[PDB]
Amino acid sequence: ARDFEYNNQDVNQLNGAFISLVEDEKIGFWVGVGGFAYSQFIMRKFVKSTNIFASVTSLFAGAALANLYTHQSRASYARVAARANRNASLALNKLMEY
Amino acid sequence: FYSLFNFYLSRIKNKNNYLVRKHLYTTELLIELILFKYKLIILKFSSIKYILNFNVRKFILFN
Amino acid sequence: AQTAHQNRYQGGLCYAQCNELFSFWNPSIQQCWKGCDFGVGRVNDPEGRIEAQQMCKRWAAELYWTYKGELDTIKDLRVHADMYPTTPQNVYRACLAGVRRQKF
Amino acid sequence: DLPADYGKMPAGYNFLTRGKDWREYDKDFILRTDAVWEKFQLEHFFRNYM
Amino acid sequence: VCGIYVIHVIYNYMIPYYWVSTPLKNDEFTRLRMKDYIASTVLEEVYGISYAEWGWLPHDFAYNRMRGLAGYMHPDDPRAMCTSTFHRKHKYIEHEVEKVGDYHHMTYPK
Amino acid sequence: SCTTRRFIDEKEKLEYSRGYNQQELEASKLRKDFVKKYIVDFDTTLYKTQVERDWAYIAKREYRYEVQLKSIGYGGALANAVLLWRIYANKKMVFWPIPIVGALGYLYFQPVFFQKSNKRFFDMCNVGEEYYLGRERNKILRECNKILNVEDF
Amino acid sequence: SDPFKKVERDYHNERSVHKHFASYPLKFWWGLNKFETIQGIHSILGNAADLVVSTLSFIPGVQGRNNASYIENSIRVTRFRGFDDKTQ
Amino acid sequence: VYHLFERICNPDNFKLSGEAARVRTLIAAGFSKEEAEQVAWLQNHQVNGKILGLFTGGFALYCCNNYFHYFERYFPRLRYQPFTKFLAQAATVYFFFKIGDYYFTSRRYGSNDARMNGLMYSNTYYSTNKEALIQNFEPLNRKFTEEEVEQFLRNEGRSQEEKRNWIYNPHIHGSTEGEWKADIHEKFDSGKAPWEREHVKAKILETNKAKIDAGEEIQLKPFKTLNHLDKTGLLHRLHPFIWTNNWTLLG
Amino acid sequence: ALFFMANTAISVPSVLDTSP
Amino acid sequence: IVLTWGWSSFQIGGYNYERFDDNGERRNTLYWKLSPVEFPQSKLWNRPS
Amino acid sequence: ALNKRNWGYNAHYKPELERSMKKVLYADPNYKFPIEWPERYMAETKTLEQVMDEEENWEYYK
Amino acid sequence: VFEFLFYNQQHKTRNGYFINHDNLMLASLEERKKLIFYFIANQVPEKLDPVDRVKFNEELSDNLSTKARLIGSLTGLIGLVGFPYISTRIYSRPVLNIGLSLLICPFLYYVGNQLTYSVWEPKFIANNNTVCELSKKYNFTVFDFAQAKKEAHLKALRTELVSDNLLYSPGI
Amino acid sequence: MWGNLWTEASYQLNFNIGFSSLRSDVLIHLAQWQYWWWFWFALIWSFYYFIILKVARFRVLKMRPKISTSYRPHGKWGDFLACIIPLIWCINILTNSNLIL
Amino acid sequence: MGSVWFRNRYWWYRSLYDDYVAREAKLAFGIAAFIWLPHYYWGIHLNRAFEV
Ligand SMILES: CCCCCCCCCCCCCCCCCC(=O)OC[C@H](COP(=O)([O-])OCC(O)COP(=O)([O-])OC[C@@H](COC(=O)CCCCCCCCCCCCCCCCC)OC(=O)CCCCCCCCCCCCCCCCC)OC(=O)CCCCCCCCCCCCCCCCC
Ligand SMILES: CCCCCCCCCCCCCCCCCC(=O)OC[C@H](COP(=O)([O-])OCC(O)COP(=O)([O-])OC[C@@H](COC(=O)CCCCCCCCCCCCCCCCC)OC(=O)CCCCCCCCCCCCCCCCC)OC(=O)CCCCCCCCCCCCCCCCC
Ligand SMILES: CCCCCCCCCCCCCCCCCC(=O)OC[C@H](COP(=O)([O-])OCC[N+](C)(C)C)OC(=O)CCCCCCCCCCCCCCCCC
Ligand SMILES: CCCCCCCCCCCCCCCCCC(=O)OC[C@H](COP(=O)([O-])OCC[N+](C)(C)C)OC(=O)CCCCCCCCCCCCCCCCC
Ligand SMILES: CCCCCCCCCCCCCCCCCC(=O)OC[C@H](COP(=O)([O-])OCC[N+](C)(C)C)OC(=O)CCCCCCCCCCCCCCCCC
Ligand SMILES: CCCCCCCCCCCCCCCCCC(=O)OC[C@H](COP(=O)([O-])OCC[N+](C)(C)C)OC(=O)CCCCCCCCCCCCCCCCC
Ligand SMILES: COC1=C(OC)C(=O)C(C/C=C(\C)CC/C=C(\C)CC/C=C(\C)CC/C=C(/C)CC/C=C(/C)CC/C=C(\C)CC/C=C(\C)CCC=C(C)C)=C(C)C1=O
Ligand SMILES: CCCCCCCCCCCCCCCCCC(=O)OC[C@H](COP(=O)(O)OCCN)OC(=O)CCCCCCCCCCCCCCCCC
Ligand SMILES: CCCCCCCCCCCCCCCCCC(=O)OC[C@H](COP(=O)(O)OCCN)OC(=O)CCCCCCCCCCCCCCCCC
Ligand SMILES: CCCCCCCCCCCCCCCC(=O)OC[C@H](COP(=O)(O)O)OC(=O)CCCCCCCCCCCCCCC
Repeated sequence: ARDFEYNNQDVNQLNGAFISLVEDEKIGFWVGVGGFAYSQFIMRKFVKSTNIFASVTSLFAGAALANLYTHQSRASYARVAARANRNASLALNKLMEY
Repeated sequence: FYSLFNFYLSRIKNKNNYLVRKHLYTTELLIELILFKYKLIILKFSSIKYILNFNVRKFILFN
Repeated sequence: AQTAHQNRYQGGLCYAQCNELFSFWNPSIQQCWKGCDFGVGRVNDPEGRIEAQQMCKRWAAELYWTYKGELDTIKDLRVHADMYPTTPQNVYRACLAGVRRQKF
Repeated sequence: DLPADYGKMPAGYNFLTRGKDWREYDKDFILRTDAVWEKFQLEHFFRNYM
Repeated sequence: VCGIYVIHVIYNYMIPYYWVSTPLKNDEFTRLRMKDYIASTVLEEVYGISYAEWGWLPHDFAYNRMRGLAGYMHPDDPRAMCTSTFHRKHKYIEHEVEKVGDYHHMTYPK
Repeated sequence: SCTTRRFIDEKEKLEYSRGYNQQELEASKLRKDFVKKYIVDFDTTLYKTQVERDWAYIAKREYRYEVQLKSIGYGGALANAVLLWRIYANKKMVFWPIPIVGALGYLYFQPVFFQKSNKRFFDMCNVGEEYYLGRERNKILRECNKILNVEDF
Repeated sequence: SDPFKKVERDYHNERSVHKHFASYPLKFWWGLNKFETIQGIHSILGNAADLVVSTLSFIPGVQGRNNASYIENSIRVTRFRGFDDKTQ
Repeated sequence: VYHLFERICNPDNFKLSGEAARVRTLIAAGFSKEEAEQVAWLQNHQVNGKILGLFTGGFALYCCNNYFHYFERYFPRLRYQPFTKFLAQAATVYFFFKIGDYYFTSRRYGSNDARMNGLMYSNTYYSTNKEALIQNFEPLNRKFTEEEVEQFLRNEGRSQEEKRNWIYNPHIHGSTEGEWKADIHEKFDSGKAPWEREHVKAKILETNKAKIDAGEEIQLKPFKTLNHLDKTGLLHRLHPFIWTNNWTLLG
Repeated sequence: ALFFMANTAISVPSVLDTSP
Repeated sequence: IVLTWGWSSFQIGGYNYERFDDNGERRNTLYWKLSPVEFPQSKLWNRPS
Repeated sequence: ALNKRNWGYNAHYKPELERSMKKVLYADPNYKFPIEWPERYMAETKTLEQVMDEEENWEYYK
Repeated sequence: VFEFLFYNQQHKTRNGYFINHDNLMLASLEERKKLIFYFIANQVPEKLDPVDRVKFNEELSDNLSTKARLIGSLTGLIGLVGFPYISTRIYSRPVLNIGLSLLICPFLYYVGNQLTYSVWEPKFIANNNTVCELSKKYNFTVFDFAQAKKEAHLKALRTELVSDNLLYSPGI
Repeated sequence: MWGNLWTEASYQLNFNIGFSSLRSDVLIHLAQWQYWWWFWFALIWSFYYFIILKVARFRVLKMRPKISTSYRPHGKWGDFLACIIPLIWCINILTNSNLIL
Repeated sequence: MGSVWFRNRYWWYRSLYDDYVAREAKLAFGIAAFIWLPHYYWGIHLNRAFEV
């Protein structure tokens, strides 16, 4: 049975953005792990603070580092997907309006 | 139920014996509470701009 | 009293045209206002305009006693300032005038 | 499909229902649980009013 | 305030009484109705229906709405022309009329 | 209708003093659950038709006066009596019993008043089978009639 | 239990109150997904859990994520895509 | 580093974000432009009371924090327990929050009078819109049939500006000219929705017989939020405010 | 006047016909 | 003498009259929906008429 | 369009029963009512004999 | 300070509420059908027959929902460890301990539940025999997916509107 | 008594105080208007109670006479301010009366 | 609620009557805040009776 077909241009743009985002997230996981390890090492050796506080700070530092690394692909895919979703929603609403 | 049971146990332990080393997690929680109280006092009696400048200077010195 | 608006100013340009058409003491203005209300949303349609005219016939018939064929046999459908709603023909003619004045 | 003459009165038609089955009209009307009470009230009011 | 009210009464009810005192050959009814309009259509006994909810309850308003339409049914009535419309719903709550103008008879509001 | 309202209230009082059997208690529980779900704990304005919204609210308003307000008065009266006791005991003004005891009294008196007037609330929802509220009302009525081996309107 | 009753559609049940007052103080934490740092922390934790599951997948009955499958990657990448706290 | 610089120095950061964010999010979700606008307005009205209450509570605290110290005369618990003072401040903030939420979200029924509609003396617009939405919202519990999907696909390119000139080709349309013209008029020109056709309804019932046996009603017409939400109130026959409008509704 | 009656019982609905 | 008796006596009387006398309703009627309503006390007897 | 109302004109019967034959006759474009709505409230002029003859000679449109 | 606190946010990152046309565009035919069926089953079960609803609910509870609830409960217990957090033989600070527990435990529950979903939802969608069979059976379309998305958003809005009033609401 | 239909409209007793009948819409409106007429006097009645109480308790020569040194009155718009209350009375009378008319 | 709105309160008293009854006027508000409740509630019942 026939079904609604999305725009090929939007599909290709989403494919490129999705590949970029998947690669960036795969790299950013290890980037964040390394950042957390480095922050924990620094805190445990040079900073006189509570162990729980040091662990929380290291986790936040790792998360921030990973987000900084992966932001570009995340934002690019987010905008591309938002535009594609808006276009598809408008087309479907126009088709089904009664 | 859990709160009542734990309060009873804590009261019994405190009234029975107190010279026993406690867990690191609980000690750290108490340390954090005391430091939080002191920091609240400092914030109440100091300006936000001054706090920010002092923290920035301390971070620069640490680096 | 029998129009669709609590005062003549709420009514659009059709009510103002009705006042201009008739004298200030002529109570046929109210019948013109009824024609305006009937013509709302109908004048801009070829079938709607006929429907509004039929609404005028029923409105005149319910207001006054009338016979079958009087409104069809009216000689002149035009209205002057000193025309009063004392007969079905005057009511029908006034109602038709309001429908013509109605724009939307 | 319609018989192309739906609504036409049959020739010699008589407005009688002597042998009609009323059970087919049951689903076309709805009666409330207090239909019996309403029936008596209707009879009582009409007798005492009219 | 009384002086202004009296002046308005004189303008509407005293001076116009003398305009016509004999039979008129041309447009006698039109000329008589001209002077009668200013006196019979005063807002003193015409205004109020727009704020009828101040004294008419929802169910009372509905009953009075049909009473008013029947009472002011005569087309030749300048007072009805100046009176506020009866084709409207109670501002607080309406129980009989769902939509204004959606009737089964051009005169009866129901 | 004031005569009818008085008669209904007196009938409920006599029935409560009389007591209830297994069948009557079971029927009352079904009515009480139906009223609470469809009236007390539901926004009446969310029904479809105006007729059922209006009558459902009338039942809800009637329930509020006959159960909620009455329970609050009785709960408050019990709380006030305890408040007077504690004031005399302590020779001062005490504020704790007012909230706590009032809530306890309301919880104690709400079930009894709801049981007393459960039938009236259920019957007021008989808008008609043409509406969702009436259809559910009729369904529960049939179940209650089956349980009680009688017929009711 | 009787999950059939819960599954059954009902006007009153659908239009009744589902979230009560007590749930708000116990569930307001879900709004932290608005923050990029919180989203990154959750992504890191999920990736670590996936790595652990994949490493322990050697035992029967446990299967880790496979990068070949498109659905797993799409879900893991678009979980927080387009999040907006101002729209219900 | 280039992307970090881009993020820092994007002019959008300096530009103040508008209310179009909700509309864009709703459009992405699936709502149409008008439906998105109505839903965004409803959400904004719902949240404005809470925002205003929070702001009022913050302002009241910033101004009259000294009242908490003053009340230590009658409640020394505040003086001897700062936790009590913090709880009191939080309670005041929550009280203002609740006041705002009640003002902007509570039913607060009022008259439908053009002389005061929209002045916020009564929450008439929001109450009516919420009630209509909740009452008339019923999710489509069907699966779009093959005929409906085909009609949706065929609708592509239609425009009400100019009616399409339908031309009958026997070798590709089949049937007879008159029957095909009648079918086309029913499908497109008449404006009748696909689900209103008798055969479509019969197929829907046959497909969803299981739900019918279970006792669930099948909604032929999908819910149209634009047919029940109207921030202007004209759909619900709410008289527009006199001083901001130059027209009247019969009601 | 404006609110001379001081209250309106809008709750009281139109009596519903119950004839069979 | 001045305030509390005169602002509450009539309302107390009307409330009691409804309690024990059904606001003076005449019974033996049919179909209360169609029957007229016997209004509670509305003329303030304490206030000089 | 919003302010358009029928104002109690041509308020003929609107069948609700699915199988009522009125629901189809009124739907028929070529259906003629016994009398036009405006004339339904106007006094009759034809004599009784003339009215009877017209009704006898009247023929259903179908 | 804004909606993210006093507005519902727990349904925006679970049960496939985030599935949109972007996933479907890149998905193949079978994957698109699986995603559409999963979204419809999670957000608008009414489109499914009662037997399918029961089966899908049981599978979801077994795999993702109840599992995440259990993991969140475990994390909440981890948070509760050490209770009371601060106390001594003089005072126990019951109110402070209760507040700390209220602030800490539900946060850990939410973290655990979100972790469970992020870890297992993709695997459940991709490699569930029941979901695959039901998706093949129903064979939803893009129009169905759009309708389901709109209906889910309307359902969330309706839930928020109904929960607006929870203390006093006579109705008139 | 037109049959069982009791058409009697008045059932006033020997010591009736109210209107003879309340079936007429005119009397219902008058009865409702009069009842609320008395309602809108809470502040005025309380005010007169206190001035009566004060004068009867302290203004006697025995308790606390006051040396009235004022020579002449200086009111200029107290009449306008006071006349709001009777003005409202006139508005209520006109509104209720006209609606019946 | 009266003289408070005026920044010349002596003028407010002089210009109205040159008499001072403010004490009784401002004390009467407390009594007037509750003296009307039985009348108001009975009127609500009476209004509903008229509506029925
Ligand atoms: C031991 C403890 C044990 C505890 C036990 C108990 C535990 C209990 C359980 C507890 C559980 C808790 C769990 C939750 C906790 C964590 C929650 C959380 O996520 O919070 C972190 C949350 C994380 O945020 P995020 O989601 O990651 O941020 C998004 C990214 O920015 C993404 O944004 P973007 O990148 O797309 O665009 C913004 C762009 C930057 O582009 C811009 O320039 C943005 C400009 C925006 C508009 C500015 C308008 C200013 C004018 C006034 C306001 C006008 C009205 C409009 C305002 C609109 C809103 C901004 O940002 C960048 O790219 C910057 C580089 C990134 C790396 C540096 C990171 C810095 C911090 C992030 C904020 C930076 C803001 C900079 C603002 C501009 C300065 C020049 O962090 C913050 O809230 C922000 C930082 C904190 C700020 C503190 C401010 C204090 C008050 C200051 C007053 C005085 C100054 C005021 C004037 C401003 C300065 C000039
Ligand atoms: C003869 C025997 C038989 C008798 C038969 C029965 C009777 C038949 C009689 C028939 C004839 C009738 C004749 C009628 C005419 C009589 C005239 C005559 O002789 O009297 C002349 C008498 C001469 O004047 P007057 O009464 O001596 O003038 C003094 C003012 O009346 C006095 O007022 P005042 O304002 O100057 O003094 C009080 C002032 C005292 O205060 C001050 O001055 C202080 C400054 C104000 C601020 C104070 C607060 C500060 C707080 C600071 C922070 C505290 C710590 C923090 C604690 C809270 C937070 C933690 O209070 C205020 O201004 C503040 C009040 C604020 C309350 C209002 C706010 C409401 C909202 C609050 C909400 C709270 C709850 C929230 C809940 C939310 C959710 C539900 O009256 C007239 O002027 C003629 C009036 C004629 C009618 C027109 C009425 C309007 C014109 C104004 C006067 C209205 C009042 C007086 C009316 C008269 C009756 C009482
Ligand atoms: C310096 C300030 C000046 C302010 C401007 C207004 C005041 C001008 C001077 C006084 C004359 C006011 C006449 C107003 C009415 C004129 C028209 C008229 O009579 O017909 C309309 C109406 C009559 O309406 P009608 O019923 O005839 O309606 C005619 C239209 N049809 C037929 C369709 C119904 O007039 C009245 O109703 C008059 C009632 C008598 C009392 C009027 C009091 C007016 C308000 C008080 C004004 C006080 C001013 C004091 C100024 C000096 C001190 C500051
Ligand atoms: C144990 C021995 C210790 C010896 C002592 C010295 C140790 C030094 C350790 C250095 C560690 C560096 C770790 C870098 C991690 C990067 C992670 C990442 O992805 O970041 C991407 C981001 C860039 O993000 P982006 O968005 O531009 O691009 C992302 C990358 N792509 C596009 C390819 C996907 O880089 C950073 O911003 C990293 C630095 C963050 C801020 C901290 C900086 C600290 C150093 C400042 C030195 C300044 C010197 C003076 C400059 C004067 C200029 C005029
Ligand atoms: C400066 C002077 C200013 C004067 C202002 C003018 C004042 C005019 C009014 C004066 C009223 C005087 C008091 C009348 C009390 C009537 C009580 C009554 O019968 O109940 C009415 C009302 C009528 O109730 P009802 O239920 O019978 O209603 C009337 C009858 N039906 C039911 C048919 C409508 O009852 C109550 O108020 C009940 C509670 C009464 C509680 C107080 C009882 C006081 C008894 C008398 C005083 C004590 C005895 C000794 C007095 C010694 C004095 C030195
Ligand atoms: C320029 C002319 C004015 C504008 C056009 C309006 C004129 C026609 C209506 C005026 C009279 C309205 C009376 C309504 C019935 C209430 C009577 C009443 O309470 O009187 C006893 C009261 C005092 O008696 P009371 O002490 O019993 O008051 C009631 C006390 N409680 C509530 C505790 C039971 O007298 C007044 O002072 C009433 C003044 C009128 C009501 C004002 C309320 C505030 C609303 C804003 C008013 C703004 C001014 C304009 C009017 C509003 C509309 C524009
Ligand atoms: C809200 O509260 C209020 C009201 O609501 C209740 C009000 O209505 C009002 C309105 C009220 C008013 C305007 C005032 C209304 C009237 C009032 C209060 C007074 C009414 C008084 C009465 C009805 C009492 C009756 C009067 C009498 C004089 C009775 C006398 C009784 C007796 C036993 C005396 C009999 C004696 C005789 C006949 C004479 C015999 C002797 C002789 C001939 C001489 C003998 C000589 C020798 C030497 C032996 C107000 C002000 C109010 O505040
Ligand atoms: C969440 C669970 C965990 C526990 C937290 C519970 C939170 C409960 C709800 C919020 C409670 C708010 C109150 C907090 C404690 C009291 C804060 C305070 O001191 O506020 C008063 C203060 C006035 O300052 P003052 O020292 O009196 O200065 C005198 C100048 N002549 O004025 C201020 O400093 C302003 C206080 C504003 C309070 C919030 C108002 C709502 C809107 C806030 C908008 C954002 C404000 C951001 C401020 C950033 C400051 C760095
Ligand atoms: C500037 C930073 C802060 C900015 C935000 C300020 C918000 C002010 C409003 C109160 C905030 C309380 C803390 C955060 C709560 C977050 C969740 C939330 O607000 O949930 C909603 C609910 C109240 O919502 P409500 O309007 O009553 O219900 C309508 C539902 N449709 O919430 C509640 O009912 C929760 C509050 C109930 C009242 C509590 C009063 C005492 C204070 C208790 C604080 C918590 C305990 C902290 C103890 C340890 C720290 C000291
Ligand atoms: C002798 C041995 C005894 C062993 C006893 C073991 C008990 C284990 C179970 C403990 C209770 C688990 C409850 C789970 C509820 C749940 O998830 O119930 C199910 C609902 C589902 O809602 P969601 O769909 O939003 O997840 O959960 C919630 O609503 C979450 C609410 C917050 C839960 C936080 C739990 C923290 C830990 C416990 C403290 C709770 C404090 C509450 C406020 C005072």
